[PDB]
Amino acid sequence: CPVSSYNEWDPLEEVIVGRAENACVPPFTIEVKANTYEKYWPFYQKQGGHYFPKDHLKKAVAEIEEMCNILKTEGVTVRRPDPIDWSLKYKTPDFESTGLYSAMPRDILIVVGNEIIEAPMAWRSRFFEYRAYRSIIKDYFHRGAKWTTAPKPTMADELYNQDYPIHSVEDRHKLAAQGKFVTTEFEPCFDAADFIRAGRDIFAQRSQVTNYLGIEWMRRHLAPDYRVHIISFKDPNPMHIDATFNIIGPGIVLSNPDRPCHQIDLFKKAGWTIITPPTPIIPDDHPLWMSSKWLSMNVLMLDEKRVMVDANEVPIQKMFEKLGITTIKVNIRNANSLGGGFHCWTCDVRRRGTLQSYLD
Amino acid sequence: CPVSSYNEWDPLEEVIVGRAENACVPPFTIEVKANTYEKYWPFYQKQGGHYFPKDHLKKAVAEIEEMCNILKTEGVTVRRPDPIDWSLKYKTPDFESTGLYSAMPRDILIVVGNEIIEAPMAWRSRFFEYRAYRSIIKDYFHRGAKWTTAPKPTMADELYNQDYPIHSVEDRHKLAAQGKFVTTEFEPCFDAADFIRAGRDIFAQRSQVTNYLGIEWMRRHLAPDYRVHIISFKDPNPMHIDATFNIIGPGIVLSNPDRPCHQIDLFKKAGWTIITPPTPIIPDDHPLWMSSKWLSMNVLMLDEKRVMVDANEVPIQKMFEKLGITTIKVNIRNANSLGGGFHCWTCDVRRRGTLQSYLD
Repeated sequence: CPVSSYNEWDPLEEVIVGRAENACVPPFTIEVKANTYEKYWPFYQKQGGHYFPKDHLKKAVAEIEEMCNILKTEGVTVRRPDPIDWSLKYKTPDFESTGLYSAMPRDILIVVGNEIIEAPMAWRSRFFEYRAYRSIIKDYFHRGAKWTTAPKPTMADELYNQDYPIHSVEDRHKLAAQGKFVTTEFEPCFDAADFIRAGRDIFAQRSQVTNYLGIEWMRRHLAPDYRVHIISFKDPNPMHIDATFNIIGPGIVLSNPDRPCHQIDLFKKAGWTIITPPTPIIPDDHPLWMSSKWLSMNVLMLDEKRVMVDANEVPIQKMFEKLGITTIKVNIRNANSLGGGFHCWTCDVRRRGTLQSYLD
Repeated sequence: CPVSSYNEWDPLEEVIVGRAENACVPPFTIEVKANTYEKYWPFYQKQGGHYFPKDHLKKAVAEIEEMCNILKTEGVTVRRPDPIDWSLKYKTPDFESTGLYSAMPRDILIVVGNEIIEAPMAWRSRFFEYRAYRSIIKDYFHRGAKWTTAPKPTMADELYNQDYPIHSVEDRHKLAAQGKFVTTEFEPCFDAADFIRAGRDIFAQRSQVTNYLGIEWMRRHLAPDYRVHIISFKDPNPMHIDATFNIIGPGIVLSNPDRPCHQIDLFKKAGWTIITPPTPIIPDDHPLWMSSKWLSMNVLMLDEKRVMVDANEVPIQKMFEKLGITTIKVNIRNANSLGGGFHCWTCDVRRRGTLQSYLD
């Protein structure tokens, strides 16, 4: 029973940590454009199909190796995906593309109980990303874990709004207000990182890569043991929920001040403690090709009282400390450029604990 | 400027490939015993001074001829040592002995920049092994290359620990732990294969045939342009570093799972990718008179994306392929018996590239 995790905070025992090796800039297609900050469009336009800066990747490798050493020191068993060249171009009957990377296990794998679930993904450059984790998953399967792969999409043109106003306009907010994004409801699609666990209740957000059909698939597949709730936030470019609403303990959540939850009162009524972290201090000149500065709150809980947090983000370190939570500081400044913090770079496989309800 | 090579992976242009002709079983002296697996001691005891099985040598000749054809096909210029009868007994004022062979250019020649260096060797049966390569070296010299011969040892009794517990005991590990082997620090000695190149940094291991004095000689001779680092591994019978820690690209290394490096964190901190190859599939009944089954990882890089690998070792072929490295499969099963794989059987003379640092 190697696999067993019901939430984001029980005592961590086993985890999968991604790899920065051979990461490739994804081709600049509509869904990629819908996520890139204008600032990087020229980079994507010129670099697509090529590896991310090798000098930069090398620093990310060292940072993640250190993070793994600390995890082992903290008593956690660490697994790593297989090294793969992400530059290989593949062709399905629906499209052609080069790959991205396997840096973010959280984007593709979610563990609910004793079941490991492979998300379908929504990006053409991430269609074959599961290939890096199969050696690990088959081992868990042989050892008794349940293994599920959500329906892999065709990712044909119909899945995308080829005429999305990506070009800056921000009324994406209105569309967002309507639940209207770059991905249509043509077929189910989702990144696992758009789901966050709190025992019997899982919270999901409809985002640029996770559609209602995808959420309904998760809901139908997990019922009746788990309830999947849809929540929304003031956010014109969502992709993943863990740098917006990160649950760090039973009834305790970190809520991004810039992305307030429309259903916050549901949690206040449940007697939950909503904490708004201080702002990130990461330099504006440091390249964050895939996300926002909010990776600072993308922490990983080793247990209720131990949090792995970024070495450079002192203000948020202080916050945890005043709360009596021990801070394990690790520097992943360069790994951040690939699009993730601690929660994104990992996938908790086994946390010591039981299935409970925290919403009463 | 025929000679010019700074690492193990730049685009290969010229190479020297050894010969299996007239190879002789070396006399069974202490340094030979310290390298032979118990299984072969009777062979060495009865065959010493005689040619290796002629029927076996003939298959090795054919395999290496084919390997040379493929090298030419791959655009590489191939040079071969002069044919010599290795059975001739010679006598220095310090000892008497018959020779071995000139099958392994990597054991005696190392190219650093535009300089070709002849290692001193540490085996009495390899004292005059340089004679097979002089026609080639003089030609390069006439053409402008630098030529260096490290101090040839007397190889008197004082160079050897005549009371080394070779007879199986494995605490050779403790001695090994102390940097204590069959060769003393009486005078400098080394095989060039105990050094592996990565531009401005060269890594060396103190082994059964390479002593600290020998390493210090290389360090002093190459400074200040090159830095020679000493690294060690969990290995009770080292002789050569290329079937233990084979560097295959800038910041990429193949590390033998059975012989972990004590200084691995130095490389993880440099952001290097450490790959552990799958186990060899070579039959236990096939005679490997001079080494271990690990010849499988003793690959030769034609360039960063092309590797010459053994035809029979499918698992490691697959590994390179998932990494996007094209595999050039050649069968050298019988040549393996002489003690080497592709890296050992060759000496890269010219690789298209410049002197760089890869350790930052």
